[PDB]
Amino acid sequence: PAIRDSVPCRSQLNKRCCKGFCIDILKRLAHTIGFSYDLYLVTNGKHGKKIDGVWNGMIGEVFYQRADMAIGSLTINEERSEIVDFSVPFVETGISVMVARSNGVDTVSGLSDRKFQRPQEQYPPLKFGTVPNGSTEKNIRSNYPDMHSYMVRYNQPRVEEALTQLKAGKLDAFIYDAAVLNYMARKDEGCKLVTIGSGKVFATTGYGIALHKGSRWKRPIDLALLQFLGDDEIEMLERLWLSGIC
Amino acid sequence: FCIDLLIKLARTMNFTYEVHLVADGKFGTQERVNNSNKKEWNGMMGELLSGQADMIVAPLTINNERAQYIEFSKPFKYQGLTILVKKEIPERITGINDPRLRNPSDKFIYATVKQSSVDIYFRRQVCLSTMYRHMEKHNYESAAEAIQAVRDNKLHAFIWDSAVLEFEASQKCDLVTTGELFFRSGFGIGMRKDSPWKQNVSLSILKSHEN
Repeated sequence: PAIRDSVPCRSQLNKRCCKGFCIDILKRLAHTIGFSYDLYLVTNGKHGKKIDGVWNGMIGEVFYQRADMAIGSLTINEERSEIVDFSVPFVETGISVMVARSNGVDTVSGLSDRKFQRPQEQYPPLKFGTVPNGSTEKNIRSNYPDMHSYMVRYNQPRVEEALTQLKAGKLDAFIYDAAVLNYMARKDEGCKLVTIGSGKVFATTGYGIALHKGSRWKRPIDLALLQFLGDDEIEMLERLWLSGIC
Repeated sequence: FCIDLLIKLARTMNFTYEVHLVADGKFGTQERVNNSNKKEWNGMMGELLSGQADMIVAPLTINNERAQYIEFSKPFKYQGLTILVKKEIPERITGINDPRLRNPSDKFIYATVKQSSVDIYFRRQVCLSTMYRHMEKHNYESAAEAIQAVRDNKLHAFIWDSAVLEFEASQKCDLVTTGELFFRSGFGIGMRKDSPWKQNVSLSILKSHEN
């Protein structure tokens, strides 16, 4: 709510202060490029899918030219990049599973688990609280529509409420984006365990800045982005926004 | 791996292919070679810039030096950077902050493949020009020779990409890898500037990540 060192972001929902790792990256890019900018705030949804053939949220703004630049958890995929050109992924991510702490690695083999394909036992793994109209939801629907359909009865609304249910043991696990799940596991108390493989990630992807389709500044910005990688100038920010304790 | 990717592509968008190798056996870099005025790209990237090949399909590290003139799609795979070392029970480097990594000495022989993206990154890496001098005086002409030297203890350490070095250490055993992914990067595709097919290739990359 309306703190220094934070970009004044206007919330034109149909004047807060925004600060974070991606905010710092955008500020550094602006300093290296010397370009002005506002800070459009997405309110109707978070990212938005092709709802009834119509994009909403992040894509609903940028693709329909209501917005020009785009930052955030912009997953790179064919269903998103065909209409909006995506920059180089500055950070890597994917699909992982958030599970309880070391109290009851199970026999689950990830999404390729035999129990997923054959949930005929007394207690098979299911009920992952996938967020509605989410990128990972579309990924699992496209890859395995039957798997999502079988487990469709779960706790959709919120990630944080899913974390609370996992802490209470209501849900065995929750499959979501690798980066956010990893950061929460590193930050959540009680040493909430990562999926069966600590380094195991499914359909590995990245997060890139979604400029306008055919934007001329796309090519230089990536270079400038990797200019940071040229001097490893994002190491401290990655440590700050990724490292945890338990 | 690259062969599998390229055959998958050729099956995907129905493009004929003529596969060939490079004689120099180096990635290439901006080097002001003898009887030349400025620095000229060498190796596979040099050939691609010269138009010898339509595009490069190799475990190439994404760097903006090539991106100034080479179109790069989304990385085919992701990897980092580590050091292959023969640390076995029959501390050399405890991490990126190890004083031996910071302070060069003749006890260890730090090496990388000549004309490599890691070599250029170390050259442009500040506060480690001593490491660049160590590279210049001790670089290995190839990754295979460095791996062989580390395996039989000629080379004390070999800085190399995380995925390939880890796979080699697992496959040939008798070796260990130290240092975490202190430089996260990706292996993708490289094509001529403004190549229309590269975009499709990028989508195909996602397809592989989907498939």
